[PDB]
Amino acid sequence: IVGGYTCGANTVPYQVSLNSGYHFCGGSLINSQWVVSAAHCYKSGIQVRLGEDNINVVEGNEQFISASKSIVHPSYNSNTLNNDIMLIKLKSAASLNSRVASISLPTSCASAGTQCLISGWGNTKSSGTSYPDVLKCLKAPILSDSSCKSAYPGQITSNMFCAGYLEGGKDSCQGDSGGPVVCSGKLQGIVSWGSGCAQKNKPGVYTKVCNYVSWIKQTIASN
Amino acid sequence: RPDFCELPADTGPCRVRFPSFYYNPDEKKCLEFIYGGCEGNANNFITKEECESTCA
Ligand SMILES: [Ca+2]
Repeated sequence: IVGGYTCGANTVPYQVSLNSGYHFCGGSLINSQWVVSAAHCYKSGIQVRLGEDNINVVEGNEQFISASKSIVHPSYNSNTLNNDIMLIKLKSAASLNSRVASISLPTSCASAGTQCLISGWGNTKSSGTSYPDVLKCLKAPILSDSSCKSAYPGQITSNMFCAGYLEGGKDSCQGDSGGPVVCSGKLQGIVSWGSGCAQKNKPGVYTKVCNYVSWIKQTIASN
Repeated sequence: RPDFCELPADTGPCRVRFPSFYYNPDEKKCLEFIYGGCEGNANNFITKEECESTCA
């Protein structure tokens, strides 16, 4: 997250860290045994880290749980990043509490201009590399499809939306993929891709979660 | 040494964290950059050793 602020420990209790040795992606807890992330975050052998704030120091509220299944969307296209969503089942159910809590799935899509909370442990610099110990947060609006398509000609499918600031300075970044975009208490987006970070006219591009709510429900019921 | 050693560091569009190395000609050494996991270019090494071996 570039241009954000320190969230405060466990203030975003649905935020998880995906870990294959080190933190590489975020994700969102949607119930005690399931996590939503990006399909491009797929790895075998992921360990999910819930209740994190400082990912580099065990502080006492964490739950580390192995992924038993990681299910990429069946229409995921790695070339265009169309359908960039993945469901991760936890080997054992998490213990839900005030620091480890699920986030609701949408019951309608969000509209442009709606303010969202985007979070993660990704790079904080638009020019350079600086990874934070603690969870970073960014409030950003959803952008109009025309703005998104103008920034990224021919690249934006109906399963994507842009969020951020066309003037630059405030964006998600590498290390944030798969993490949440929450709007009015609903998971509307997943960190997916962008051209650079926090660059002018290059806003973040996010998987449109409302297009997948049946898939999520059916995948959960089926596994 | 291959032509790609001259290419700029390219994180690519994906927003994953993959620690990587690229050859920087202005500094005449291999430096760290963060690769996002997709696309990018050939100036992209998992190890500093290979980066130096190929480009330095
Ligand atoms: Ca910790």
